Amino acid sequence: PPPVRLFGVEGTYATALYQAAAKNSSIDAAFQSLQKVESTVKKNPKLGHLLLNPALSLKDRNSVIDAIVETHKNLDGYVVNLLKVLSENNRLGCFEKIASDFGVLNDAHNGLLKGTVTSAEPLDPKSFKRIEKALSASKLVGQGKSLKLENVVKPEIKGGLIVELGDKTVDLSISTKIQKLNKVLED
Amino acid sequence: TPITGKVTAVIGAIVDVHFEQSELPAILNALEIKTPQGKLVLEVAQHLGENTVRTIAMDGTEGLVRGEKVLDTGGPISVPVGRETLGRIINVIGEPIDERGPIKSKLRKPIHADPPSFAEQSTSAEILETGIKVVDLLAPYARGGKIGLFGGAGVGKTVFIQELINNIAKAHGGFSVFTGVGERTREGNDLYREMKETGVINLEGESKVALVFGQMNEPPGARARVALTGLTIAEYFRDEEGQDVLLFIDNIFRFTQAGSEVSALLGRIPSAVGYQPTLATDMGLLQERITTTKKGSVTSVQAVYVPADDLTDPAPATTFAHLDATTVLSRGISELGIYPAVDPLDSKSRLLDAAVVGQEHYDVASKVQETLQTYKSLQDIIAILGMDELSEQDKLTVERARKIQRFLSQPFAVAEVFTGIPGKLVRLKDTVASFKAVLEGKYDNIPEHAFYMVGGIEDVVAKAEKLAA
Amino acid sequence: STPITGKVTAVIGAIVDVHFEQSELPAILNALEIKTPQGKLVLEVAQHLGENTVRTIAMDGTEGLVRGEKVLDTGGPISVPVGRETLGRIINVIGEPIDERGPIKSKLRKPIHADPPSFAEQSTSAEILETGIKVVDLLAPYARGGKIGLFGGAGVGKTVFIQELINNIAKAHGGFSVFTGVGERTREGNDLYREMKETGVINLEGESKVALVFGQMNEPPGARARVALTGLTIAEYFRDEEGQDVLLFIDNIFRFTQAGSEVSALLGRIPSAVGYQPTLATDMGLLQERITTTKKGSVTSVQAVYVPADDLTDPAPATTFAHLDATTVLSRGISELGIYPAVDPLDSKSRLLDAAVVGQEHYDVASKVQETLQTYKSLQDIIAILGMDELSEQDKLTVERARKIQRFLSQPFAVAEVFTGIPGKLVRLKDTVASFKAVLEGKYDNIPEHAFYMVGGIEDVVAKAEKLAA
Amino acid sequence: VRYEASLRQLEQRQLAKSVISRVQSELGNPKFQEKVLQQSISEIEQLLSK
Amino acid sequence: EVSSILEERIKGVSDEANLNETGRVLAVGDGIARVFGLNNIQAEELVEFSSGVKGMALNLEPGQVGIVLFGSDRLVKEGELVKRTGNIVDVPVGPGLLGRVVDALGNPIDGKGPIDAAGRSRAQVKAPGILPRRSVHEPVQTGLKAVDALVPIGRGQRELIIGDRQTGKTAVALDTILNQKRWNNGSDESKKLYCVYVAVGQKRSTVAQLVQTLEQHDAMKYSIIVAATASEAAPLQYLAPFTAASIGEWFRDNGKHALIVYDDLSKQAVAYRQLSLLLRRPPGREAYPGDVFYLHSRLLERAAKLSEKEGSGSLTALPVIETQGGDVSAYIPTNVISITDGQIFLEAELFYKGIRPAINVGLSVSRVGSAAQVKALKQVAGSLKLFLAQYREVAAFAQFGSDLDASTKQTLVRGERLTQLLKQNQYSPLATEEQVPLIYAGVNGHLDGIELSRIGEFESSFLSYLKSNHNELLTEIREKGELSKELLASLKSATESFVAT
Amino acid sequence: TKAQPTEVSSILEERIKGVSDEANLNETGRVLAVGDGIARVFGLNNIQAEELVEFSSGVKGMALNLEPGQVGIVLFGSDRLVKEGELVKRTGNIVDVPVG
Amino acid sequence: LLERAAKLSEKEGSGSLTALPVIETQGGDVSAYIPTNVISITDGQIFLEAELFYKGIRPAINVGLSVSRVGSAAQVKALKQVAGSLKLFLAQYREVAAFAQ
Repeated sequence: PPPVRLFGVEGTYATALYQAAAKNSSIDAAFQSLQKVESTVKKNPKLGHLLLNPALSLKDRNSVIDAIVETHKNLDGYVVNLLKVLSENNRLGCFEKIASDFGVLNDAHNGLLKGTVTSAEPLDPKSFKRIEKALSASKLVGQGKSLKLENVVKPEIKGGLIVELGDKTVDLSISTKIQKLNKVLED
Repeated sequence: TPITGKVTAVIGAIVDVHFEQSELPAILNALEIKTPQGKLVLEVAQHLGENTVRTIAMDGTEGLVRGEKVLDTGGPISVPVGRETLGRIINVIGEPIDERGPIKSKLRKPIHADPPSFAEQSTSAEILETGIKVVDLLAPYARGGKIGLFGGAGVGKTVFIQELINNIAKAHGGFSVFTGVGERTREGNDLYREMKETGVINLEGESKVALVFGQMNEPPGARARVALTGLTIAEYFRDEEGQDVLLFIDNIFRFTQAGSEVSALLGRIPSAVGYQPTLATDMGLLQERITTTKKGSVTSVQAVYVPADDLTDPAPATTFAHLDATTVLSRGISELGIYPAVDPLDSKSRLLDAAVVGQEHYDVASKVQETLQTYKSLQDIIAILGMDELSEQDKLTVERARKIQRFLSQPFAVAEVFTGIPGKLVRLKDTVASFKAVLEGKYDNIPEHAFYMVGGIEDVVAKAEKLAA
Repeated sequence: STPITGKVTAVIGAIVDVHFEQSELPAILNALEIKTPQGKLVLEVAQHLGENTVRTIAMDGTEGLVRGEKVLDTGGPISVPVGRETLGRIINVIGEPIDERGPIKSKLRKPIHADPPSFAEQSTSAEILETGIKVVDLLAPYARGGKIGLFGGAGVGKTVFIQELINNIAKAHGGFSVFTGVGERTREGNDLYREMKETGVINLEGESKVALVFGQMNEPPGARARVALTGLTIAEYFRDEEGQDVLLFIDNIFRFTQAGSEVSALLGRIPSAVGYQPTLATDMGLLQERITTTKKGSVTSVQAVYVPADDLTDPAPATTFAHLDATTVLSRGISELGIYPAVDPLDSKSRLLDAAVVGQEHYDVASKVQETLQTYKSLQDIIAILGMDELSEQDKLTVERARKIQRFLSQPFAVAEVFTGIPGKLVRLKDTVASFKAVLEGKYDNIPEHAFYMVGGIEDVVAKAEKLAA
Repeated sequence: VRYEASLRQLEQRQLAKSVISRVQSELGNPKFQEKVLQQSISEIEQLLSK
Repeated sequence: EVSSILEERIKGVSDEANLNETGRVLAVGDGIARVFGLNNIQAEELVEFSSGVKGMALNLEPGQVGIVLFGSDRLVKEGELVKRTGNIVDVPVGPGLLGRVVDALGNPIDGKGPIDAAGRSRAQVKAPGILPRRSVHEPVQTGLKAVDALVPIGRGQRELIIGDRQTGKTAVALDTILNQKRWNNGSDESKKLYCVYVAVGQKRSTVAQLVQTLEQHDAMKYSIIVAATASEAAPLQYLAPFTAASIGEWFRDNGKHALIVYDDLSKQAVAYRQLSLLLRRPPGREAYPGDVFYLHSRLLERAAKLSEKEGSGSLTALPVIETQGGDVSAYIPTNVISITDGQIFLEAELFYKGIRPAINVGLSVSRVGSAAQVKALKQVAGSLKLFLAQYREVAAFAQFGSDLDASTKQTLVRGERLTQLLKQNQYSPLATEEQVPLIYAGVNGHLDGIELSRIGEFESSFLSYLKSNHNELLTEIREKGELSKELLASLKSATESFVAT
Repeated sequence: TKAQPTEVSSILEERIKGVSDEANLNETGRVLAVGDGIARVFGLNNIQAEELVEFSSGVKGMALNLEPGQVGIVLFGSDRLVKEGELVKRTGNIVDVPVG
Repeated sequence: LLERAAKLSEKEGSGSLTALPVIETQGGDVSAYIPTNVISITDGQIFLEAELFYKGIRPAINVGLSVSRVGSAAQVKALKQVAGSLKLFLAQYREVAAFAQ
């Protein structure tokens, strides 16, 4: 089944893959095998960037699939049925896109979430942990909902911090406050 | 910033770049592509995300190879302003295209600027005598005024402007800006030569005029910000130098036209008659940047090459929105041999009034309009029947209107050469007197031809003597 | 079963796409209700876009919609209430009494997606409606069960004409009437409510001899289209189920046309000629066929039409011109002449105007009228520039009769005590045939033109002749 | 009254650019460093209150 | 002082909370952003971009929610977060706007500082029902005789001012305001129309001239000027009537009567045209997407003569569409004509003909009322219409100059004098008590004789004479407002007294 | 990447699940989406041009657009009951009417 | 295309490329986008009169719609002197037959 629909990015194609292999419940396996084929495509960069660039026939594209399963015969049959579709539609540009999306869908199914606490400067690990504690304490990140709060450096948010995840952010920074301060003292 | 990029696409002169680094540009930034064709200036116009912008290209396009480095030179292009820009002909990048060597300047300012606020306004309109009877009578000029010409295909749009420049701008000591958008090179050479000759540009000396000229051949994008460059020059004069200003713009159909071309390519659905959906914002912005402030009341003169003479086309229609006077000129009336060729029932000014130019002036103009409208009404009857089949009262009106029409034929000054007839320029005070008498039919008894192609009432009388001889 | 939960995905005006539960969609033309502080937003299912995502049209406001918002499914075509306990209530599009005289309906609701009855049911009974309005009766008699069409400018007496019909015919005739308002003002609404309370057709106590369905243009286009459909079903309940003949009234059907053109465009369906829906014909056809003279009943629709710039060869009027049985053209010119009704005398053609189905005597008199008027009209052009100095005495008598007839058309109307201030005059069919005949024979060429102005039949014409005389 | 109002406006815009000068002064200081800690502990307080 | 106000401002900011909505800008450029995220987004809500731009959101899509920017492009940057204001658009509504120019978002752009608005309201308030209406009985007199006589204006009534651009297009409306100065001066509050002049698409200089004229005529006090200048955004231009409407509705709701001039809706339509096509919505007929009718209709139907329950407060509307080439078959002009309760066609040719105001009276109609004008004035101008109607036919005969019937040329002679009587110079209205005599004289044919040239002379003198002698008569017309037998006779005698001599 | 009718998520998930709907759907069909009375049917691969096809809604249609993935049926019947996945048997006889 | 045709200056060798762009107007309706676009660039037009072509001027030059805005500053003095402005004169001929009816 869908682990929540991903569409807006033509990720419904990925969703379809997800739910189809979710109904076979071989999603961890699928994800791992997908990593392996994606990695050996990238690690065959000559004609794993230019064989990610369509120009292949029906027969040559099919023979590329045959070459792909020559690369490893452990790959999970559902993403091999997806490969048939991708060969036939000759689509393959959103192949690493599908890998990434399947990953997103997978870790959504797992319920693991990433996170960033963008600042204009490096952010302490104590800060990561304390905010992670606070955030876990907040109902916003419960348990079963993982969070990887990371530092990002982005001078775009000049000084301060913004915590981000799940379309929920807390922005206590200098830049936003300054913006408001200036504006209000221009009133 | 050193936002490296590649030229992902070159779909026409709407190059798309892929800024490799995830460092973000901003809309209305400027970029330099460095080529053996020197720098090429591009202006960021969309961010399509993934750090893949879509950029307007100001300078010429060709030779481009995909995967070509970009560098972000940021913001709006910086023109050079000061009193030492007075007398130069300026490209858009500040380059002297009259080639007086690198434009000496004080402060160099961004092309884009904000339109002065409702609070910043200080709107005033004087009387300004053009020395042209038809102009004075129908549409009295004013200081800070916004004049608009909706003439033909440079059939004498240019001639009209040149005469106005000759009279008004050499009778105006304060700064004046000529910005010529997408106009022919020869006109520029003639103008430049004339300006240098007439000392308005003293070449070695100082000039009380500055000039911006943008050639039609130049890519559309360049023409779009030729205007914006000029507006910056004007703003510097208006604001920073504080001095009294004037501004002339021709051909501003080209400003609109250039915008509509890029709009489609940019990926914007081009609204009715192919004209950009963003036509309104641009026209509005330009005319709200050129605006009368306490800093300076900017007299603007705008010349629209009405496209196929359709004024109901959205571009002339939206021009009407930001004008205070119009002097629509009919190509047909040019053919009739009337020079000025201005349509007289399609001239208006906010300063034509019964106390703004006096009741006597207003009454005089009213009668001229009424007389001409009647004459236009009786065009059917005249043609299908005759003028001897017209009523006697009407026949007098018709004869008067024919005389008035001919009276309006008044030789051009700059184009005294081009017409081949010595220019006739007539004072406003003289005009009111002259029309009052004619309307009272006091001079209606002398050849219609005497009225034709001459100045004031006295001149008509003298030409009657000439005709008599 | 269970109200299928759908989540809004895209609010793009009225077009709102819903993402109904997997493996379960409603069928086209069903009705979705979404519980809101706006009550139930009604979405008429108009497409399925597959993937258990439908594209439905809103009829009511789409403000504050949260994209992701649960959508209950009624599960079936929009079913309004129908009854004889709907009489004397003003009822909005979604079938809710806006005069709020509690829950209307007899015992039934019906879908507004009622079908147009088959050929076998539809049998034309040429029967004669009589309006008592002399011009209408004589020169283009109206017919019971008809599909009369009041083409005219916006309220060029269009409202007045209908009000006069209601004043005379609606109370008079045993059948109910239904006043259906499609994009008409709430100002106009207050006038109609007041006027029909005044004419008592809205019988304040109990049942009225009319029901009202007042639709407003402010409401989104979807409601504008299917206010017409809603009204139609009530009339159908009278026609079919209760058998009862009706005298339907719709106003302006140009608003219906305009609404349909818009939602065709909005549905993505590429607009055809002059920006009008390519599905115009079948929608008109569906409406027209539903209104019928059948064995079950007879419905005498009078549909007001607004004719843009009084130009009816414009495709929206011109297509309708075919679809309506008994066209009538009303316009500014006749209104300006101060003639009540505003009917153009030589332009209007009803279904019946046969040579003996309207009666041979009636026909012959009306033929004589047509010739008299036609002569005046032809000669009008010569007189305009050249003058009447070059025309004959015989011609002049014909012109004089026509001018007298021209203002004979002016017959006061009680519901234009609002307008003219003059209480109405109603003239029986026989009385009209007789009264017009006399004038033509030349028996009343001694009665001034203005003594035909703003009066009824011959008796009245003579009386006003006497009044002007002394 | 007109110049008095103008003088208040003039006073306000002069004092506005003087405010801009204090903003530039604050963002220079290692208050720029210390207020990151203030924002951090404030986010701890807020988010724990969430 | 300024320090104290600033100290209050500094005090006025402190503390904020978690933002549960976000979305990251992607598209940006074309002044219309589309942001990815935002599911909490309630439709039409106002969303604060982190740049500082605010844009309401009019298009929701399961990809990228289309938030129409009010602010500048350059300020917005791709990947910015937008945090939902959480409020559908709203404007402050009250009486503080009386004597105020305001931009679309209700900011005093005249800079008379803050507004004492007694509420905020929403711009999507829907039109009152059939039941909330009452019968119209509230005259409105523009001081232009032709308007009152030919197209009488009530309250809660829509009259569409249509005709060629800037043919004093603004000036016709301003004349109404000036004769409505007399009622405003009058202490009858319900007869005090708080006039709301909406200016869409116009330059600041034009507006500055208008406000100067209004302040000169000191009508600005009761005037509210709602503006959406040429500079101001296309969404803001679309939103400007609807928020103007909200301000009007506060008066209307209170039982107070008010008047809203929507000048010019034609530029509003262009704004919606732009807006819609950069929401990528399919072009409508003439590039104005169909549902523009829906947009306009909801706006226009909020002018209503409300029930006695609602205090009789009637907002009256005067829409203004400046038809280019008198092209009324244009989709928006056709649409509006149907909606409106009158049309007030003006014509340029008649302007050139010297009829100023230049009114194409043949297509000028007011479908509603006659209690929309004074009873007295109804009696006198009864056959003003008839004479004019006869005049139209007669004028046609007169054209081609064929030898007229003496009777037709009697009509022609009478008609001409009437035409000269109607004309009025801009910014000079006329009080109704002294419009009744002029029309009496004309209609009772006393002017028919008086020569056309000296009709203007006569008119001026007649007024002076009535001021001197029959000022008792004027007082009675003012006091009783329906011409009685005694008044008709008195007036006849007075008219005779100055027509002869 | 691009929009394709076989990439419709229900079709796509079955194919990924190693179930290809072809063979079954050479005559029959299943509606993918029916909007505007323009059912787009997946199947009917044994269809002859302008052949008469009968829905399980009893609707009869003709197939003006034959495209590989979809056959754009134009309905002789109504849309009212019709909905996604509708069985469309292929009558297999090109449009004919009694003559005589 | 057009602005590459020029009378150069003495530095550039004074060389010319005289452009005369010949537009084939069907119906000779010169109110039309393509003709007007050219007219604005050009100085002068040479519209031709069909009626005159039939009426034995091969070729037949309409002179109402033939103009040359800056033409006479190219002219040498013999050809400035001989012509005093025949166009003005023949726009008195034009007027005369205009008002003949």
